[PDB]
Amino acid sequence: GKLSLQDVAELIRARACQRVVVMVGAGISTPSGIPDFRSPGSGLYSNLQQYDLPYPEAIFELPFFFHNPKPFFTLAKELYPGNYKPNVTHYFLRLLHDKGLLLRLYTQNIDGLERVSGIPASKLVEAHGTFASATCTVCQRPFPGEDIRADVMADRVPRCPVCTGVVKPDIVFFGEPLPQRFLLHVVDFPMADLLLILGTSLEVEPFASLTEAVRSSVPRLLINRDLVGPLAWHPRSRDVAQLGDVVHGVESLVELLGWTEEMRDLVQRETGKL
Amino acid sequence: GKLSLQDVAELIRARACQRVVVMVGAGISTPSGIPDFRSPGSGLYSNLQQYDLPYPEAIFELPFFFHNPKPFFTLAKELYPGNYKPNVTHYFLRLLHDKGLLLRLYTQNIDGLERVSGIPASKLVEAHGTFASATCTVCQRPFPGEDIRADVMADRVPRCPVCTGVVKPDIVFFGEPLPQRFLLHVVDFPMADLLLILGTSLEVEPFASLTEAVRSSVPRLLINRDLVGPLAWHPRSRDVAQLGDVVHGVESLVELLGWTEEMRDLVQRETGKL
Amino acid sequence: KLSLQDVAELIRARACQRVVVMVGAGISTPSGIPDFRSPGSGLYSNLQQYDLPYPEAIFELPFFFHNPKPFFTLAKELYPGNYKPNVTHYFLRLLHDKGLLLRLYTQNIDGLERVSGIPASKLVEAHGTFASATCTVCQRPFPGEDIRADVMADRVPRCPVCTGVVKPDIVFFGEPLPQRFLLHVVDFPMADLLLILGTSLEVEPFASLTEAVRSSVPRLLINRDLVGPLAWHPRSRDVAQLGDVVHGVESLVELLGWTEEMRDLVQRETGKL
Amino acid sequence: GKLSLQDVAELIRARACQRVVVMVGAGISTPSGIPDFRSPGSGLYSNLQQYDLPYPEAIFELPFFFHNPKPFFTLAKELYPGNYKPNVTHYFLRLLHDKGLLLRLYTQNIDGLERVSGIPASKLVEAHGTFASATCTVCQRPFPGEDIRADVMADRVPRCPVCTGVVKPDIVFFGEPLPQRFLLHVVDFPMADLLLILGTSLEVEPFASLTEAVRSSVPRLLINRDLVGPLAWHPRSRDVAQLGDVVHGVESLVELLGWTEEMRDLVQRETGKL
Amino acid sequence: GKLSLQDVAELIRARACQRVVVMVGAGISTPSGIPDFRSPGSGLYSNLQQYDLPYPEAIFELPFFFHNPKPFFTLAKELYPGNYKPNVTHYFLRLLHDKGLLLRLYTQNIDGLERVSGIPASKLVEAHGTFASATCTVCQRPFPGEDIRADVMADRVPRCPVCTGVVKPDIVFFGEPLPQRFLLHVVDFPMADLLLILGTSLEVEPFASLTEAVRSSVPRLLINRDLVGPLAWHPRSRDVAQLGDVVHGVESLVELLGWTEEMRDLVQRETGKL
Amino acid sequence: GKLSLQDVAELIRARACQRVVVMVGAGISTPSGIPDFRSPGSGLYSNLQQYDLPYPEAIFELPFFFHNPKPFFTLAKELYPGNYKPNVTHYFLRLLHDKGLLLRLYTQNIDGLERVSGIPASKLVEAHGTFASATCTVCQRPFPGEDIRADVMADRVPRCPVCTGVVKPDIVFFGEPLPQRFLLHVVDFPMADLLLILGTSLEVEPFASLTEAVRSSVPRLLINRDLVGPLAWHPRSRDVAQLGDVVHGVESLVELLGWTEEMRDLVQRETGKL
Amino acid sequence: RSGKVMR
Amino acid sequence: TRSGKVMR
Amino acid sequence: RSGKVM
Amino acid sequence: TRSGKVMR
Ligand SMILES: *C(=O)[C@@H](N)CC(C)C
Ligand SMILES: *C(=O)[C@@H](N)CC(C)C
Ligand SMILES: *C(=O)[C@@H](N)CC(C)C
Ligand SMILES: *C(=O)[C@@H](N)CC(C)C
Ligand SMILES: [Zn+2]
Ligand SMILES: [Zn+2]
Ligand SMILES: [Zn+2]
Ligand SMILES: [Zn+2]
Ligand SMILES: [Zn+2]
Ligand SMILES: [Zn+2]
Repeated sequence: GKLSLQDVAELIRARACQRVVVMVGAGISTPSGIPDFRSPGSGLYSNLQQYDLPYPEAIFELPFFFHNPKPFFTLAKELYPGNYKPNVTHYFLRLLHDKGLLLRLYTQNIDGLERVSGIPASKLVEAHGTFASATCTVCQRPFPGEDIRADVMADRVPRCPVCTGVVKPDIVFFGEPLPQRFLLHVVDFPMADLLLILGTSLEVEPFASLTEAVRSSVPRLLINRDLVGPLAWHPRSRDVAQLGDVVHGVESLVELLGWTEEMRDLVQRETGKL
Repeated sequence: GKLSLQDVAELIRARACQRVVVMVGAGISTPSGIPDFRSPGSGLYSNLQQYDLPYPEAIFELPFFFHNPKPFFTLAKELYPGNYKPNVTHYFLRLLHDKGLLLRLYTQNIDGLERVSGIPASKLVEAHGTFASATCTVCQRPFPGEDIRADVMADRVPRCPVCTGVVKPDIVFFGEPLPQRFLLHVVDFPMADLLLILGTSLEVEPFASLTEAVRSSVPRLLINRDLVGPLAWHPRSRDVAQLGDVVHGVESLVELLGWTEEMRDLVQRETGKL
Repeated sequence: KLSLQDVAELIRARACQRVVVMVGAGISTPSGIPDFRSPGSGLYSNLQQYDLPYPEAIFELPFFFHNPKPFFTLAKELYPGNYKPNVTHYFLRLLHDKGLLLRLYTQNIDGLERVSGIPASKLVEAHGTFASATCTVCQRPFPGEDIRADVMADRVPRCPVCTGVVKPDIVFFGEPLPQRFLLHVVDFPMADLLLILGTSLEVEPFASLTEAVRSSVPRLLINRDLVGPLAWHPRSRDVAQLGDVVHGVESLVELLGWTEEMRDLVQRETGKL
Repeated sequence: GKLSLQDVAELIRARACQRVVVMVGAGISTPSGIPDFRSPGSGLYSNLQQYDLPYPEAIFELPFFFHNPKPFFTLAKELYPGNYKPNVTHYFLRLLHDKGLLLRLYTQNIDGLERVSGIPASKLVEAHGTFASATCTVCQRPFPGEDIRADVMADRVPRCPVCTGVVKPDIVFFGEPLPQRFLLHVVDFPMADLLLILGTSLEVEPFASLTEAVRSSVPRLLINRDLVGPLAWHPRSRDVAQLGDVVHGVESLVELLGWTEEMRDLVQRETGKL
Repeated sequence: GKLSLQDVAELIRARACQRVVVMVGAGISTPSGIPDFRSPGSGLYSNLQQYDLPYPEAIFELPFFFHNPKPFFTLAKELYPGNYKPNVTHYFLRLLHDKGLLLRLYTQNIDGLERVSGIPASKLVEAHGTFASATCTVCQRPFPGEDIRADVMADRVPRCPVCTGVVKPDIVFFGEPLPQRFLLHVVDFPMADLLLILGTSLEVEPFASLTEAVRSSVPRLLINRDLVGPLAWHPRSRDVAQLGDVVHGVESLVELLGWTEEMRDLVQRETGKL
Repeated sequence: GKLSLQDVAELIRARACQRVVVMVGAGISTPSGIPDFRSPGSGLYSNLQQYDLPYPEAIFELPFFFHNPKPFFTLAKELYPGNYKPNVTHYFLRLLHDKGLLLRLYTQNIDGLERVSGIPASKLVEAHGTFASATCTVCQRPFPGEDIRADVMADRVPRCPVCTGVVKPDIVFFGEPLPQRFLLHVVDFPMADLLLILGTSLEVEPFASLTEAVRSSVPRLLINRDLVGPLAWHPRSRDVAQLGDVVHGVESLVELLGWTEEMRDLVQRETGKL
Repeated sequence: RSGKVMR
Repeated sequence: TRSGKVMR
Repeated sequence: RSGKVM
Repeated sequence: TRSGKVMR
């Protein structure tokens, strides 16, 4: 009574699963070349060592930001929309949306590549925020990301046109509440008929517990390097694990679905658009 | 030198007391047949046992609500406007309002029977919230109760027309701040010339302390089963206690006021509209 | 479903010989123990004599260190000697004598379990006791007896060494439960019968202990009401003897066939008091 | 070597310092006759003793305000705009602004004398709030200060025209967040080429750390009664302390700047307008 | 009416007051030459700036101590028994004890001069701890101060003979509970028939509230530079204030008592032993 | 100049380094076959899935322990002394001790292999506790680990001979304070002339900050799979990194030290005793 | 001694 | 140790 | 300002 | 989320 990747594929092709909820992490973005600011070896890391940071995570701490906002904006400059492109996984999720199968996509990433691949914001829950928009720290005025792009690309600290306060990208900092849209989980997970987990161990709350928020009959497909976290600890009969490289597994599923041509077409058009 | 129920009645008839502040609790609504969700023996209690609740009070906890909002909406369905009617006490307060004697009515109840009896919202402080209005958990948009009424009556979880998040009735949950209008006490209690306490022990703060916020010259009339709480612990010279059945005490007071006919007619008309 | 007689017969057959008991205020009101929160008793008035914001403040340390006299008013009223055990206590005692009592968890501070002849080792006094005291300054322990005179003479007991206030080992608000409470970890899995007497079970962590016994273990409730975890999560082998506690206990005693042994015991023990 | 007051004066005259950030406290306003409510001997103190205050600071505590708002409004009545005038220090800061040298002025005072002296609001950070505006405690409606002035001067507790709740001046109470504009420090202190500290030790955070937020090369001039606080514990080479009477020190600096006549003229015009 | 210092003197002379409770602060030790470690001008200060202290109080913080115990032990070396002698205030308190009038002496100082003046430990409540004894930070073994004295005077960090952990003097650090003996106040202040306050404003709790713990009929004599704290805010009819020099005021009280020669005799004898 | 592994070896051979402080983590014990209770695939993991645990870490939580102590004692039975043997790393540390070079060994492990390899308890700091000793949960009586061994191996919950309470191994649970001996770091790290880090990323405080407690002139040698943590973020000139297999790196160091044969003898003798 | 907080 | 973004 | 706790 | 143990 065990399920295969092909079983899930056929479930999707037959539209027995048409309300798919997806949870993704850093694993899906490393094929795009997104540098880990915590890991040594990248130019970002080196550039970050120049400052008086006690540890890397201090970049997402408000006290340090208000002490010195330049490291964070080093990171922002590195990850701002345009510098990096979506890869095959992002476009698979996009195709999932286009065929009317994507209920919601919950992401922990801040590279904003889900948005860049053409998935509408309403299908997204950017749980750690985004660089696509910013808010002034003083007068709370909202700004599109573009409005400060120049300043960010010129290593200048963006100042509000009204009160001259620092304009900060809408990245969620430590201590800050998760975005309001996160609460969509309340309705999304009971409604899901398929749970897709990509490039994340989901060992950190509140995401870990969300894996058990789907109904018991609902298949949970993990495409990850390892089988760890709540899916390893609390397995269900209809769990499917495609262990190994994320890109490889996603491509496998895409083939089993018979979407390869549609996929290459999509990627051609979209890379063409950029 | 003690005051009697009749002394208070005469104070009202001479309108020496024309700024009456009222505090009410669960006691005044049990004659209407409102079920205690905490007590076994009711259909509500039974229905609530169907879920993975550790205890009844968990329906007023936000983590459980976001885990599963269905138990709370079982409660909301039971207590929603229409299912129950006000009794003699509510209409006594209504009559009190009509004769221009009611300064404010502070209620701990969430059955909304004060509103149904025809007391205007401006005269009410619903300290534990209300089903008359709702707020979306995601985008914070306010809605009239009717907007979700249908959903609530069909055991469907109400979702927002704009962002599709859960629309939650404005009931105050544990940990949450009391409603803003509660702060009206700051001006209402020093201004009161009579304090009426009906159907509540008042053992829980911040209500317990409000009984002492009125001036020393102000009579405090308790119509309750027992004499306990701050009025028992800190008695004042002008306190009056009408112990026993609440309905009986209120009817006694109405008779002493000579409002019995106006009352039977008011109940006649209002039950007539319902 | 099981009856009271079924449980009685289970005990008589010694199929249940590791009984764990939980008791509350209900078992002590027939002894005339006054509720300090309720108006109408002399205790309530005497406590009204002081600058208390509310009665419960007698169990708060900041107020105690502000003025320890209200608390010692309570202590004087409830100190060992002033009150006698009733039928429930002596039933629990008899349960101990027949080698059936594993442990008795009590929320009461009247100390009537001890007076009835149940050894300290069989007891878990979850809200503390007047049987022992501790100096608030130098932490020296004292038997309750050592301060009895002072307490009974309306004096605030002071330490013979440093003159700090010697405080009875009653648990105040905010304070940790006594160490012996952790015995529940071993006692409830070992129980073959759970007895709940005279308590609403509204207060944690005491309530949840009712669910710590194995699923096959009968839970017998002798209380006025069926409320708490017993009402919310009922089990197949639960028994509720609702109504007056004394009456229910007496019924069980008859069904056990212990009525005369009980009358004799009460005779001897009341005789010694 | 080590710097003198004249050295700082000359630095300003030489236009080596043209981005001055100023932090002021209660010390600069006592020459205006502003009474210390904490210290016995003032009429304000005497009037405040009328109430059941455990300590003076309780007038800036919300629980006490909602218990009895009258002490606070005694204070508010005393310090409301009009009753007091700016002194030489305030006008020195004004002159600093007029010559285009003032980057920002952070004030701990609530006397609002910085405004009266003619410094534009955009140049001010009133970190402990203001009497220039008020907010209703219930419905959060904003009001100009003028709107409640009459009530405040007539010892009446100002109530909202809409919901009748108490209207409270926008003074920051203990526990409340500092005003948003405080965050301007993030951009103001890295830009400063001179730090001026007047009539405050700046011994309590978050103000204490701000004294170190300026670059190491930036002179810090303290004009205060005593040398205590962060300047005492962590001195920098280019720190200057003008101990003694604040007014005297300011006048000395004004002479050393050669601004004495411009000052006498300015005070003439502005005192003339009042 | 109001009382004078002489009234107190005769109250003592008739021994109608024989249960005197005394509270003292830093002021009474400044005549002994005790350096204020936070204030510049002392050698202790200079020696302490050699370290990475963010603020003076960090010398009494456990995290910093376990990061670097050398600053604290610099302080300890400076204040260790022997380096300083008691003055007239201490010996006045001593005489108060010798005539059997002293119930208890509560001190905030850590110089331990109350003991050196010959006051028995049972009469003292050293609320911030003492250098007379130490405790090992690892195995909690107690040690007399002498045991580590050598180590302290040789700038060596004292290590335990058993487990080699740091042996720390019994000074109360920030966050740590006040000593057990503090709880003696519960019995001491209701029993007091005279309250003496020397060289402290008592602005910080719990001492502040302790000033009001004596009965209303009990006289409170303040000998301090200023009249501030709870004594200023909540004055009582039998309060007496000797403002000015602490030493001079004490000398005045001693003369008025007619103990002056007995005092100089005492000082002669006591200085003789050191 | 940068240092090599061979440089460190030569430093040790010359006893220029004879006060070595060592910090180890999970990495050094995986060659011994120690199962990760968090990772699926071991018999321990399987046995732990038997219980109603929400996540693995709950075996180290007191509320769960007091709810059901059996999972923890499953773990204890698995990791109790005897079931596993020390490897080359442990025995290298042992040889380090025998040659009089080991100042202290700080471990995060609870496998107790440091003790089994023959390192005396006084040289150890077991920061997450140990199975070598146990404490009764009720009366706090201490017991040697062996004393409860039988009960632990017979799947019985060990009970105290005095009060019959559960006797719990001295493993530090989440929320509990670190062992007292941890504070030895205060004296150990300033005294170290060599810091050795084996098999740990040192990502968790308070261990992270300890890497910086050694003097700047003191070499820090990392033998680990990766170069991450404070050693990566804040590198020092005399840091050395032996990246790769821990066993391999240790063997390399042993060869460079010329202790290879002594090491072989030691491991043979000690494996011989087991 | 109370303060006012930074958000 | 690690830091969280808080669920409201 | 820090406080030793009562 | 993860849990720690406290330095006292
Ligand atoms: C919070 O943890 C975010 N901002 C960090 C990214 C690495 C996801
Ligand atoms: C806050 O601490 C303010 N409101 C106090 C004034 C004296 C500035
Ligand atoms: C605690 O606050 C002590 N260490 C301070 C003294 C200087 C009184
Ligand atoms: C704390 O984290 C300890 N108890 C866990 C070990 C398995 C390292
Ligand atoms: Zn702005
Ligand atoms: Zn919405
Ligand atoms: Zn004692
Ligand atoms: Zn309003
Ligand atoms: Zn030691
Ligand atoms: Zn034990």
